[PDB]
Amino acid sequence: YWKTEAQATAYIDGIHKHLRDAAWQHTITFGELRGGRFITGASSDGMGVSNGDIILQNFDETHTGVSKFGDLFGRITNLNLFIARVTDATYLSDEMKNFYLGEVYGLRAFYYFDLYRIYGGVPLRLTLYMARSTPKEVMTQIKSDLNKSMEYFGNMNDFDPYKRGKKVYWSKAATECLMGEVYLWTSKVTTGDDVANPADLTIAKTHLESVLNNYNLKMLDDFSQVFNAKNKANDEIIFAIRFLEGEATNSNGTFTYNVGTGSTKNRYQANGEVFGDALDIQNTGNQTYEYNKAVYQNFDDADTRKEATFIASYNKDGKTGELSLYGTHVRKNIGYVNAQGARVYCGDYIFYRLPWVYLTLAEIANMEGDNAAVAKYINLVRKRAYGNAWDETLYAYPETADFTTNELAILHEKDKEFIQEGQRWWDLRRMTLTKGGTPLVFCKEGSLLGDAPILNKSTEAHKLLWPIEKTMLNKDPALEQTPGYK
Repeated sequence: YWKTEAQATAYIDGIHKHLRDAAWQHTITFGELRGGRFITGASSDGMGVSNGDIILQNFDETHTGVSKFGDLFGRITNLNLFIARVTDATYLSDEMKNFYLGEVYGLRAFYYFDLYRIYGGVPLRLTLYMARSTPKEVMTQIKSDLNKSMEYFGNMNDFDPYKRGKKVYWSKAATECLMGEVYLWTSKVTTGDDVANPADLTIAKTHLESVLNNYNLKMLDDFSQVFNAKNKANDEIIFAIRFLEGEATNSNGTFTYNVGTGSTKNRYQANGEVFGDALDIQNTGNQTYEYNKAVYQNFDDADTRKEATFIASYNKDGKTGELSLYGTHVRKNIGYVNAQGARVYCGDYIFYRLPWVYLTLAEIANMEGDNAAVAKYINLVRKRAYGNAWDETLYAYPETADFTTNELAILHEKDKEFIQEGQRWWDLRRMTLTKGGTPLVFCKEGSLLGDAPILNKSTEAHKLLWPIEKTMLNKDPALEQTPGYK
């Protein structure tokens, strides 16, 4: 139905902006909230927090977290349409056609992999009132799409071949990262009829090592520079969602405080000074998402990620003047203050960056038994974190044959490295207490405090997957409820 290069390229831009619009759901709703480290009730700043049912694992046919399969099928159908229209188009160069098709097959895998991890089986729309396909059928499609993505990208490793925006359009590296994520997952996790297959580890490994070796990627010396809105598309980043002042901004202000009406402003900073507007966010913020303060307290003070990620607010004892930790507030990726003095939340949403590749390879190493490589990759990330304070004697991970110690060390490094970057729920589903053993979501060792499992395996096994709404079930008789829910 199209006649020109301009139209195809416009549609590619549109595909990316719709992907931007799903970034909060991908990273925060799906990746973070069920991770066992958010508070509920009133935040430190005084406001009832959002999504409390997701956070509490309260899931059933009237508490579904998101509606309409996360509203992703509209996006998917635009990908299908692009593929149908462009596959035999004669108005694009072979190079641009193949680059675009690489992107669009990659992104169709991306969306379906979120749907598989959240729901298991879902309708397979590739070309309403369609039945859910089985998890195996969905994963077959995901993997077919990833292979087609690589086939189209071929040898084009360039991140920015048309100079439209480096690292903010999908790329060959991004597909390789996704393959690393997908094949590791299927190596370790059974969902319905899609049975864990250790043969997949080798494929994950090859693609992640390719990412390390073939794209000129490098970890930055300064953790904060990774996220800095004035240092975007830097050498550590593989693929990020672009937020741009005057076009689209994100909701990272909701992890802060409300200067207008909240209580944080009247508490204190670590130095004893009144908190006020310590982040320079004016009245742009609220505190409707907040990490349990143990997340902050888990960092050593010599770990630069601590104050890069968080600012703390304190109560001061009326008698003794002693400060006690009260709330924490996320300043990891809150953009900048513009020339007019307004806070703009245009921090990019990074989906893949290099330390993720390292900790993912660490997890593969743990599966192999390559204890030396587990330690290597953990220490690469730690050494960067501690900066000029790095001291192997205090902070280095010593190698060990104990699978559990290694798996937990990798989780706890991801827990520190990837605050607000959408990993922990996935890590809890995927990582296991022992080789071939119980998912960490069912073990007290996976919880923030170490005291009780996030899910009870004997009563809550069905809550690994998310339910769909009663109203949708009533309107669409093709659909069945996610397994095990009433």
